[PDB]
Amino acid sequence: AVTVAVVFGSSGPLQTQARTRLTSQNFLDLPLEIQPLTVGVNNTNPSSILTQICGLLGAARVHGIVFEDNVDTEAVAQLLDFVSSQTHVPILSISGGSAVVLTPKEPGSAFLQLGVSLEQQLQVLFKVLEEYDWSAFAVITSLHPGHALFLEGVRAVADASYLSWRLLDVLTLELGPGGPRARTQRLLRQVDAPVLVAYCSREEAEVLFAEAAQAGLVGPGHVWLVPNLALGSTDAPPAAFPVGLISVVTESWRLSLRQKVRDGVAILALGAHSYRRQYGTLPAPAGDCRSHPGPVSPAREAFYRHLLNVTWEGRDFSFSPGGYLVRPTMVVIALNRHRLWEMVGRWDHGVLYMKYPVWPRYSTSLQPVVDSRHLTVATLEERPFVIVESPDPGTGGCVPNTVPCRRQSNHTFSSGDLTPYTKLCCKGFCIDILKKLAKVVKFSYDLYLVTNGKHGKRVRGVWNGMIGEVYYKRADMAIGSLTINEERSEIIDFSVPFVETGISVMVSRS
Amino acid sequence: KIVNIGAVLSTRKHEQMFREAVNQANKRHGSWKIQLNATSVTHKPNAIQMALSVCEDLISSQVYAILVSHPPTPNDHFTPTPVSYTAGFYRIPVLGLTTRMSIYSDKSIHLSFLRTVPPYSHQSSVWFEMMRVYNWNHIILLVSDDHEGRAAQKRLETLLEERESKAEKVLQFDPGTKNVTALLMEARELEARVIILSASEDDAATVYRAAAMLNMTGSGYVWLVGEREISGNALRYAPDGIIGLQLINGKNESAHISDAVGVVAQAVHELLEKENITDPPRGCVGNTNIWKTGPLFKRVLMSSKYADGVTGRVEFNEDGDRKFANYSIMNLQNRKLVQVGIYNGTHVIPNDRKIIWPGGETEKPRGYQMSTRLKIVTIHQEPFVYVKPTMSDGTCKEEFTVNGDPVKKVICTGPNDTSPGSPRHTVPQCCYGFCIDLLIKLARTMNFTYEVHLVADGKFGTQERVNNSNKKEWNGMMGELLSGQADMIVAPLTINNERAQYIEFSKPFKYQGLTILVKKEERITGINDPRLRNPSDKFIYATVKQSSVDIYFRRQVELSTMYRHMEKHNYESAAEAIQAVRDNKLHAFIWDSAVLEFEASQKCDLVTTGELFFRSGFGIGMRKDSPWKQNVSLSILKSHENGFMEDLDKTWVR
Ligand SMILES: *[C@@H]1O[C@H](CO)[C@@H](O[C@@H]2O[C@H](CO)[C@@H](O[C@H]3O[C@H](CO)[C@@H](O)[C@H](O)[C@@H]3O)[C@H](O)[C@H]2NC(C)=O)[C@H](O)[C@H]1NC(C)=O
Ligand SMILES: *[C@@H]1O[C@H](CO)[C@@H](O[C@@H]2O[C@H](CO)[C@@H](O[C@H]3O[C@H](CO)[C@@H](O)[C@H](O)[C@@H]3O)[C@H](O)[C@H]2NC(C)=O)[C@H](O)[C@H]1NC(C)=O
Ligand SMILES: *[C@@H]1O[C@H](CO)[C@@H](O[C@@H]2O[C@H](CO)[C@@H](O)[C@H](O)[C@H]2NC(C)=O)[C@H](O)[C@H]1NC(C)=O
Ligand SMILES: *[C@@H]1O[C@H](CO)[C@@H](O[C@@H]2O[C@H](CO)[C@@H](O)[C@H](O)[C@H]2NC(C)=O)[C@H](O)[C@H]1NC(C)=O
Ligand SMILES: *[C@@H]1O[C@H](CO)[C@@H](O)[C@H](O)[C@H]1NC(C)=O
Ligand SMILES: *[C@@H]1O[C@H](CO)[C@@H](O)[C@H](O)[C@H]1NC(C)=O
Ligand SMILES: *[C@@H]1O[C@H](CO)[C@@H](O)[C@H](O)[C@H]1NC(C)=O
Ligand SMILES: *[C@@H]1O[C@H](CO)[C@@H](O)[C@H](O)[C@H]1NC(C)=O
Ligand SMILES: *[C@@H]1O[C@H](CO)[C@@H](O)[C@H](O)[C@H]1NC(C)=O
Ligand SMILES: *[C@@H]1O[C@H](CO)[C@@H](O)[C@H](O)[C@H]1NC(C)=O
Repeated sequence: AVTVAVVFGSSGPLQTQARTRLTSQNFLDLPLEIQPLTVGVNNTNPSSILTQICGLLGAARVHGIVFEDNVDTEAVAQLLDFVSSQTHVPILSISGGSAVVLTPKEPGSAFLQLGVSLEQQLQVLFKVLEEYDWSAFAVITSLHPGHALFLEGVRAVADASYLSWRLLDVLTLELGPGGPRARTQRLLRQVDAPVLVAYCSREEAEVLFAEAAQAGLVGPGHVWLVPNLALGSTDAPPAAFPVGLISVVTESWRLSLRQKVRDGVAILALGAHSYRRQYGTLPAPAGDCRSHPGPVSPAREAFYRHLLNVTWEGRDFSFSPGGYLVRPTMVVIALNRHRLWEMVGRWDHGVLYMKYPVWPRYSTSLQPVVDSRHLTVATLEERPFVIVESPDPGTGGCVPNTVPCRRQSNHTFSSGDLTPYTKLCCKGFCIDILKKLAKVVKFSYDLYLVTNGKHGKRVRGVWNGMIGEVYYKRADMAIGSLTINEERSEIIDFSVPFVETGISVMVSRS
Repeated sequence: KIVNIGAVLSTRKHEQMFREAVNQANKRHGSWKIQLNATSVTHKPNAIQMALSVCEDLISSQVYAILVSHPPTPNDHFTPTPVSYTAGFYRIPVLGLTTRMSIYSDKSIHLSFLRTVPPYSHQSSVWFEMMRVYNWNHIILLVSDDHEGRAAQKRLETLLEERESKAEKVLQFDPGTKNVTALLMEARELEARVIILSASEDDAATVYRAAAMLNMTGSGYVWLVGEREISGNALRYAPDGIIGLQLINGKNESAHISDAVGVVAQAVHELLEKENITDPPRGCVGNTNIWKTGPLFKRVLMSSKYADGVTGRVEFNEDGDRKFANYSIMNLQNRKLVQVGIYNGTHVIPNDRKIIWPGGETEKPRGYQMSTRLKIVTIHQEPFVYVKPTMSDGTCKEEFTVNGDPVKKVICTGPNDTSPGSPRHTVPQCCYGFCIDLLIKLARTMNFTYEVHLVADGKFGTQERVNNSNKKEWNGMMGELLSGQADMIVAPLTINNERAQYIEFSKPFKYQGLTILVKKEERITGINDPRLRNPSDKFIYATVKQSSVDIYFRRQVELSTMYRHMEKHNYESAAEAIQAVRDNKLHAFIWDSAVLEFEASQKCDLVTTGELFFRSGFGIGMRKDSPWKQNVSLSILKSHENGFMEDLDKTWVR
């Protein structure tokens, strides 16, 4: 039996404490049924927090400690770093606040924040930007600390980025109490960019969004992309937050607090029981309320040598040497036009799965806006011209000179409710000519493969294929090995043919 | 309207002077209702109770600032760090005046920390002028693995990048650990003379004693550190002639207290006349919110240009640290620490004496020592490189040309056969041939010795995001050169723009092209056959991995499909591919014109087809910015003038 500490630090109602304490002993599903002792600080201050910590340190032989916090505090992470450095104690963080990742850590610390590094979030968001291939983007930050590291990170990613990713403008602004609007609000008014990437705090984001709405830089044709620090309280997004905001978080965002606590306890217990397997011994207890013994424990080193590569219930909860997580699964979340946060994509194992082949740019009055230039493109598979294949599995996505394409949804039963959409690599003669058309006429496009049959024929008096998708307004334009005939011509318009063909009789030479 | 200031000192006596210091403020500025007051404590070895008292005594009181100093026991960042955390919870400023740790320079973790002494990393900027003063270009960096060392390394990297220059290499080490003499050895076979170091006192002493074991104390070699590395045991093991930087104040805690009190009083008066100062949280317990005017007080502290300090102008930098600081240049002469100059900005000023260099000389040594023994790396290529096993006696066979002269052969070391199939025995073997002949000629022309050793992997190489990595990294001889294993390449290497960014190609020494080889009926249509354009299972073809042709087929995306064919059957060397084509395991091989025509004129039974779809040169490559490029360029020019390379070809191609 291992004794652990479940620390509550998000204030809130006091009903949380007992409603978690009775379930603390209800963890029988996990090996070596844990003896968790929980405590909750209703004041959330360094003195009381340290008092509880040191009291539980002197209370009994505890091995691992987990802590939860409210979504708008930062110093508690550093306080627990001090605890785990001075006392050499393994700890874990959950919920808002402490889960924020601090790239520098004291060498003697073992606090091991449970979150995602900022640069990894940048990697995910630039991959998403590649999905909608918006090479033009503007960098907008405030004078909030860490923005130097943020600009270093964006410089590093853009430097490691493949395409000539246009940094339209890198700029820093003043946010907080009031602030000078002169040459800063006018600076906003002179900023000209359709895609913006931001970095600031939660209330800084609240103020900046209000200014941007007051700046006139809001609405369709203006997209924002912000990190986790800017966002907060996904349940309660303020009115200042514009619709169509994008970020990426952990899958546990939607889980309940009890589930998060149980998962943290499970990870701790699995590390402990892996130690128990390999070395046949229970984990070495932690330090004391008073001063520290000195050097690191070799058994604590064993816990830090089997802890970093732990998994539980399908999820590999691996950690980075920087006291945070490495390549976990992430959910790309997006604020909708209903002022609600839902799932727009998923980044897992270096793979992006989005439910939106195109980005919906809803306008101010809660209505979608359709671009004139962007246009739905439909086709049928054909080896000489319409080459379809699986996306490159080694690196994800598609190779160059190839377009991402999709099946004709699954509208026979799934009219667009299947969020994992099977991407395909579409390349060929028709792909090349449509690429040239796009690069000349300067219009976007949306490609998807048609499934309901073949080219198209009036069946039972109604048409099908690309002919159906276009004549019945389900699509805009169709391309492929399409022959022009009158029966095809009365109901739909054709351009001038580009490559001539005809009927032919094929035979064996011998 | 009452004000109070918190102090955490170590002497327990300056505290009383601190009591005077606030009085000094009340004696330097008006009293009125400002009610300038003082509060002081001494930190404890156990920081828990220290922070608890800080809450129950300072935050609980009307304290608007906190200062801290260093304890007599050497622990540094051990003591003040929890304070930096505590202040962060309430955004109150904290002033640490006796710390050289760059960790405190962070604003993300230490929100409201300030220092009037720049950290050890800022010392880098100091030495930045050294090389500028004495015109030193070849600079070698050696740094500990500690974060302070990493910060100093990146700071000096930025500085040297400002002049669009670079250190020729940087090396890292662990603190107080075991074998370090490998680094000092590779420093011996390095090029530079002037060395710069950064470590702890015990670490510096270990480096000193190891370098003394390795004769690094001799003339020409120069070392450069701060004041940490020249104390105690490190000072004892530091040889004479070492140059160091000294703080003008160093340990005058009284001057630091006076200047801090003055600037604090000035900032407090400015805040009071700017009003809306709110109040301290009045206790850690209970009050859980942040202090709103904390950022405002921090920014006015940033702009607090209190120039009336005892140390002169107390000017904060961008990060809130002392800017245009004062230091002195000291030279260790005959066990005496002698000063030679002063530093306060963009220009060191000499004051007295002369620099007694570590080798005991009086003249300023140059920054490098050109090594007349260069490094030769290559790959075995029969048209250009012949490699044979030496006899039991370990020499080359007395094999003479048809004209009767012996072939000039050397002893190139390296693995006995390819590493996966080999037991990884770096067996020296006889090697000779065209490239060998020309390198011997140009060496006789420049009169320099050399060392011959073929490439480890056997592949040419390219930038690649290798497994478990992120940055595209070279391999092959380009990687071996960029690492410094070899200093210049001698091989029928192809010039490409990708290599051009990293390896200095001289003028081409030979011209050649790219073509296709088959056996002995569908004469292949060069690079215009559809049967290439749409790959077939009946026709199998490939090239060498990490090679120039791979780069070419990668650039032309229109050819990418054949590149997709490449990754199926790509070979690793010319011999196996040639035999397989002779065995019809492969159908056609894309490679150099010269290689294919050579084997055809010697082996027969196989023919090249199609024209030289890509013409280029084989040019002798070498390291960037090394002086020898112009010499070898004009040498190969004059060799083309008298046709000596043509004579070489007639010796090797009949
Ligand atoms: C393409 O040509 C096909 C043959 O000329 C023909 O498709 C066939 O259409 C019939 C429609 O009656 C399908 O039969 C379906 O309905 C019967 C009952 O009426 C069921 O018993 C069957 O199981 C089936 O559900 C055929 O299955 C279908 N054949 C194929 C191969 O699809 C249409 O003229 C054209 N069809 C399409 C899809 O383009
Ligand atoms: C070839 O390499 C050389 C060394 O890397 C260098 O050119 C050399 O420059 C020195 C300096 O002038 C010449 O030395 C002559 O001049 C000095 C100063 O007057 C005298 O003290 C010497 O005794 C000597 O007379 C070298 O002669 C000269 N080397 C050559 C081959 O000319 C350049 O990097 C390269 N220069 C050329 C021309 O290839
Ligand atoms: C001026 O400063 C002195 C010392 O810093 C204060 O004296 C202490 O005040 C605290 C709380 O204000 C008490 O808990 C201590 O018992 C006091 N000690 C002594 C020796 O007096 C004093 O209160 C401050 N006064 C003002 C007006 O700021
Ligand atoms: C430490 O610095 C203090 C000043 O902060 C020195 O005290 C005075 O320094 C001035 C310098 O111009 C002298 O003129 C005074 O005579 C000093 N006062 C006294 C009472 O001597 C102090 O001397 C310095 N001490 C050391 C060891 O550096
Ligand atoms: C984690 O890694 C260690 C070695 O680093 C290994 O022994 C262990 O089997 C791995 N898996 C665990 C602890 O579940
Ligand atoms: C390490 O280097 C060599 C062997 O690697 C050894 O002779 C030397 O004494 C060692 N030096 C130190 C400082 O450990
Ligand atoms: C150091 O110099 C001495 C002679 O002064 C020599 O015998 C010894 O081999 C040298 N050792 C090294 C490592 O340079
Ligand atoms: C110390 O630096 C200050 C900053 O300007 C200035 O007084 C001077 O450069 C130095 N002090 C003296 C006495 O030279
Ligand atoms: C640097 O030092 C000199 C001499 O102490 C002093 O005048 C001033 O602080 C600085 N002078 C210059 C020219 O930088
Ligand atoms: C021999 O080589 C040395 C150094 O490489 C050079 O100084 C000298 O001039 C050379 N002598 C001849 C005759 O080339």
